[PDB]
Amino acid sequence: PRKGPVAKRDVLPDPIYNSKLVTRLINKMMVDGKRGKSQAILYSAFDIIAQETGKDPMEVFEQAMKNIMPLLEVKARRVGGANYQVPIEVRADRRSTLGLRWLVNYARLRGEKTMEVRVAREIMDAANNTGASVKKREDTHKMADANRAFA
Amino acid sequence: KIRIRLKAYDHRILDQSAEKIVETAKRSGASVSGPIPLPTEKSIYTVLRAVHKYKDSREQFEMRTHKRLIDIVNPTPQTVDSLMRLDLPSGVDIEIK
Amino acid sequence: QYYGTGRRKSSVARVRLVPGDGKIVINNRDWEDYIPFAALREVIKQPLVATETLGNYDVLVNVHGGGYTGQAGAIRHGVARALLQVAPEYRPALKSAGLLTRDPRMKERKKYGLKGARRAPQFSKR
Amino acid sequence: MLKYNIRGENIEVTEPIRDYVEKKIDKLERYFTETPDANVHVNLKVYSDKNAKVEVTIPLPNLVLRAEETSGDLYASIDLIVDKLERQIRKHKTKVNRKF
Amino acid sequence: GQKVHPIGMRIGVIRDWDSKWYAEKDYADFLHEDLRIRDYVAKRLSDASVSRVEIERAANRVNITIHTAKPGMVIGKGGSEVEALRKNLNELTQKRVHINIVEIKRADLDAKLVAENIARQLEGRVSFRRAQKQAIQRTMRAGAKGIKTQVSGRLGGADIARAEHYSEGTVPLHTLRADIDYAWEEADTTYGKLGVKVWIYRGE
Amino acid sequence: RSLKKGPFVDDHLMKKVEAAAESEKKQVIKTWSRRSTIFPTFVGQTIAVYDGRKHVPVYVQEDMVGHKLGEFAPTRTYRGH
Amino acid sequence: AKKSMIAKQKRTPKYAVQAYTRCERCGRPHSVIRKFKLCRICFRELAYKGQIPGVKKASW
RNA sequence: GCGAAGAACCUUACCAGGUCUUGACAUCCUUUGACCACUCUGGAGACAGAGCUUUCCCGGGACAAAGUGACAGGUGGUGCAUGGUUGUCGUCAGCUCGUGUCGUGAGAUGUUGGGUUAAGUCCCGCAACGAGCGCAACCCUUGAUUUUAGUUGCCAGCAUUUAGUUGGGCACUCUAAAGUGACUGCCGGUGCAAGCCGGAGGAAGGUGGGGAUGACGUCAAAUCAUCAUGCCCCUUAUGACCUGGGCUACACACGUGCUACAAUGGAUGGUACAAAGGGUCGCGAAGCCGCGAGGUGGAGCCAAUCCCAUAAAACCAUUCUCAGUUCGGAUUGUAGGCUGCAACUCGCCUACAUGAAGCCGGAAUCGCUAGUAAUCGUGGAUCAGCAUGCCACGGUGAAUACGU
Ligand SMILES: [Mg+2]
Ligand SMILES: [Mg+2]
Ligand SMILES: [Mg+2]
Ligand SMILES: [Mg+2]
Ligand SMILES: [Mg+2]
Ligand SMILES: [Mg+2]
Ligand SMILES: [Mg+2]
Ligand SMILES: [Mg+2]
Ligand SMILES: [Mg+2]
Ligand SMILES: [Mg+2]
Ligand SMILES: [Mg+2]
Ligand SMILES: [Mg+2]
Ligand SMILES: [Mg+2]
Ligand SMILES: [Mg+2]
Ligand SMILES: [Mg+2]
Ligand SMILES: [Mg+2]
Ligand SMILES: [Mg+2]
Ligand SMILES: [Mg+2]
Ligand SMILES: [Mg+2]
Ligand SMILES: [Mg+2]
Ligand SMILES: [Mg+2]
Ligand SMILES: [Mg+2]
Ligand SMILES: [Mg+2]
Ligand SMILES: [Mg+2]
Ligand SMILES: [Mg+2]
Ligand SMILES: [Mg+2]
Ligand SMILES: [Mg+2]
Ligand SMILES: [Mg+2]
Ligand SMILES: [Mg+2]
Ligand SMILES: [Mg+2]
Ligand SMILES: [Mg+2]
Ligand SMILES: [Mg+2]
Ligand SMILES: [Mg+2]
Ligand SMILES: [Mg+2]
Ligand SMILES: [Mg+2]
Ligand SMILES: [Mg+2]
Ligand SMILES: [Mg+2]
Ligand SMILES: [Mg+2]
Ligand SMILES: [Mg+2]
Ligand SMILES: [Mg+2]
Ligand SMILES: [Mg+2]
Ligand SMILES: [Mg+2]
Ligand SMILES: [Mg+2]
Ligand SMILES: [Zn+2]
Repeated sequence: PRKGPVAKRDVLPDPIYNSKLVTRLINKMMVDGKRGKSQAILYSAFDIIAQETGKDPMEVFEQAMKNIMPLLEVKARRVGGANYQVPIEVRADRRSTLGLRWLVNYARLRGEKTMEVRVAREIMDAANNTGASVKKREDTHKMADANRAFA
Repeated sequence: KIRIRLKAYDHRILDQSAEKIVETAKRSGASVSGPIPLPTEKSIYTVLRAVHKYKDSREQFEMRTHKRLIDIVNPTPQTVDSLMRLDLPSGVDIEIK
Repeated sequence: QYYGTGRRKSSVARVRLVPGDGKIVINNRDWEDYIPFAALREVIKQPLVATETLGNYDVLVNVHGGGYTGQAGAIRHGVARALLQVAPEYRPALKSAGLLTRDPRMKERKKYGLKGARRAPQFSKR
Repeated sequence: MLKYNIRGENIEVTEPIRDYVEKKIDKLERYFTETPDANVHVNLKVYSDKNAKVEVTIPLPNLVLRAEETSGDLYASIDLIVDKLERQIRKHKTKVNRKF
Repeated sequence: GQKVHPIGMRIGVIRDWDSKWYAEKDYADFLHEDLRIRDYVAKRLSDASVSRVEIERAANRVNITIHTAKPGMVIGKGGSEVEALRKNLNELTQKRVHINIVEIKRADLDAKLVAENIARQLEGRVSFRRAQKQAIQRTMRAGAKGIKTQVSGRLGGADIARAEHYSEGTVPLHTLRADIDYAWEEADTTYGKLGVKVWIYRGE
Repeated sequence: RSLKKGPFVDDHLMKKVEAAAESEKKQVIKTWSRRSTIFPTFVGQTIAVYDGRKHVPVYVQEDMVGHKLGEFAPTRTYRGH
Repeated sequence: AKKSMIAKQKRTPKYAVQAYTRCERCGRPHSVIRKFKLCRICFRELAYKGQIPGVKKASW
């Protein structure tokens, strides 16, 4: 904050799938501290993804995430103008934060039936550069490239 | 065959008499079980600090009670009258069975 | 038949290790019934996972206090301490993995004038 | 539109006093293109030596106007309180415009 | 700000509360009759300079210890006044009473006595500016470690109230190994009411 | 008494109404007991009830039975803002 | 009307449900603890002087 | 959502009607000395009229009355006449003094300059040398552990039971007294010192987490209504009693909260895991009755023994199918329950029916840095009854901090 950088909290890898980003996704679909609901609605999603597609769920998740994480992003601040939307390179950690935030902020609004599905066919859409979150990343990249002089 | 309960507002004053009982008992040849500290009972009183206004500022007091327990299984009349005629400082409560 | 004691939050577990197969029993009940959910089971196994001793002991435990998660952590600490109790050699692996430290995190006191432990009432500037 | 909460301590609120306060404070609307809806708050006290004190508070959108004034007459205190309030208005406007 | 009562903070740590009895189911009766006894004793021995009173209850009996700086004027000619007090307290309390006296050496190390002496002096139309430092001089030449006094009110007969304080030695009020004695007293004058607050830091 | 123990009427009013059983019926009963429930014995009679500052008259009709007297004697005066 | 109120309160009322409680040192009717029969002011000022046995300031 | 930790009557201080005058409350003089109680009649009640006693107690006392007087009596006024108590700046780090010295004088140094830290904390330098109130430490609680102590507590190894139950044991948790333990102590680098960064051992590492603690003083800040007091005012009333009403009104405006706007959900059935508290004019179990709120009953208990009290979210099954609905519950009609002498203005709860606004809320604005925010329940003070408020307790339990 004001004194200096503060250490993060490491995320213990989940069971079953044994990854890191999966737990950070479970922590993002959480509401009111209800761990069980998010856990169930994510494991159901990664099972039906294999039932429908035929591939390893984690491969589909990874090859859908690699298309959502942005690179450049517009920050309103000084240096190069008083809040002139200077485009900056997001740090290595900030990528997955934005990726999961966009994956979940849009999986809540797809709107067919229970979300236990709404999250799955958003990962499928992200696996081939379509949907809404991928559109968000593309729009952000366009806006970042618009201000190619303020850097 | 007798059970003694000692309770007081201060543990320091309490335990002196609590032990005084066990020495005055076993000196006259009594099989006695040492003191067993029962859980204390503490209560809280929150009162507004100001006179008229200012509910957001308060002060909290507490009152906590300590308890002990003594057992004698094979007494003799000498132990009985020794404990009975022994007198404890005011500030403790003794409930001889 | 070697003891161990684990604590977490407001939960206390008395664990004891016997050489044997590896069946897990909790409070006269089976480990799949008492804690039904699948992912709340790997927490106990981690002390038996950080070293390859998975099927070398049967656990007998008696636990009380807290909710289902908290006593899982308590029993984890207990089984780790018992594992050190059986063999005075396993300390580097577990202390390296940070599986011996007791969690010093406890629910925090309430405070007068505040709606919770740190939440303050709403205030207006318009 | 302005909403006035008028309190009078050791005095009774009389209709001409209310009208005078209303018009004098309403003359504050000329500093904005859009008339706000903030709640104006006024307090009136009178001492034993015929001295009157008036306190005024206005929570604007991004501004807080506070002004208290004591004088030999209540109406003079109202006029001076209006002058104080417009002084804060001009200060804030110049500062925010300078920080363009 | 506002300072917490320097006796309230040190009760149960290094000081001790006066009423020493354990009771339940009849706590209120004992407490209220103790207050009655306290008021009855306090309003009678004003000239006897009484500092501290302890009530010690035991099995339908009361044992009251009175601390004074002039014990002779408390005891009667041979104990006549003490007997009169005992019989009157027997009548009031409706249970067996017993009274003891504990003399005080160095009557300048008791904040109550100094406060009430300054109060009577101020009632006798004496300048506070002199009374405060007179009390300070006696208490410090007694052998005290610190002293601080203040007087507040319609000072000297003026129209506007004010406060004046003098201190010397050392008075650490935020230390809990303090052994600090505090007292507050009222001086009722023709100009109204004045309040004297004196508190003393002792050694060891 | 809103239980099945029984209804409630103050004896100093029940006595008056049952002593007014004569055919004269020209004794308007003044009362302060607003809380007394209306009995079928009240039918016909006329009762002034105190409503804070005066005794307003009520004529105990058939369908008024069962309620409380204070219902028919309002205690606030409202006309409009 | 104050000194008459204490006298009425110590009298016996027409029915039990009319009884109530006041502080004993001062005659304050609101916020009176039945453990001590004192209000919230005769309790604060008088527990500081160490005249209530057992009761001390709480810091937990 | 401030005095109010709880207004149906009382509280109650306000209004209408009916009443009293050394009085509802105290010292004080005369005498009868127990008046008091209690029963009935009249009244809304205060109060009147009768009857029964008055054994006062041991000249003293307790109380009373009768007239009797000096006198009481005010929640009446001014918190700008006051004592006491409290908020705020702010747990921010400052506020001063004695001797010395400089300046004609108000004033100045010490308290400024360098690093350093949460801190006029520490050291260095210096026309200053020291000191005082604050900072820090001493106090309570949580996190590890040793000794004594084993009941009403625990049940590994022992047999039994409806099962820690029964006999049996204090081994393990547990309760609580006395100790140990954390002190930049050690190691590596830096600096010259204070100190800074890194590492080791440890349950805990840099005041470990949280409380209590609130300097000189500012706002003539708040309280004459908790209490006390100066001066003024009323004294057949501005004092005192009784019944009924009022503080609960309602075209509107502002502040703090609770419940929703549904599928991470609604409804039905099964089932598991707590901490802290209260209880003898008190808590109140089993059993039976009632769809239900509740009724009958009386077990145990002055409590580590008995009760409040088989926690709810959570987990497993079934169903509903994106609707203003099997969401939401307001509003209203009928019938009941409990407390209380009494439930219309004016209590809480239950059963059937009715079924409103509401589909994530403009400008603006608030809270929070880890067991925190969010969410779900539980206990207590006030209290015959009444909390979505206040004070405490645990269960599940995150995101982010690049930077000034
Ligand atoms: Mg509040
Ligand atoms: Mg408090
Ligand atoms: Mg606080
Ligand atoms: Mg806060
Ligand atoms: Mg005022
Ligand atoms: Mg003008
Ligand atoms: Mg303060
Ligand atoms: Mg009074
Ligand atoms: Mg009454
Ligand atoms: Mg009541
Ligand atoms: Mg009360
Ligand atoms: Mg009344
Ligand atoms: Mg008569
Ligand atoms: Mg008679
Ligand atoms: Mg007078
Ligand atoms: Mg003031
Ligand atoms: Mg200076
Ligand atoms: Mg500080
Ligand atoms: Mg410096
Ligand atoms: Mg210092
Ligand atoms: Mg048992
Ligand atoms: Mg070094
Ligand atoms: Mg380290
Ligand atoms: Mg700390
Ligand atoms: Mg400190
Ligand atoms: Mg003001
Ligand atoms: Mg007065
Ligand atoms: Mg007249
Ligand atoms: Mg109100
Ligand atoms: Mg429904
Ligand atoms: Mg269910
Ligand atoms: Mg418990
Ligand atoms: Mg209860
Ligand atoms: Mg209760
Ligand atoms: Mg019984
Ligand atoms: Mg309960
Ligand atoms: Mg569906
Ligand atoms: Mg009703
Ligand atoms: Mg709509
Ligand atoms: Mg919809
Ligand atoms: Mg902070
Ligand atoms: Mg930290
Ligand atoms: Mg209640
Ligand atoms: Zn009081």
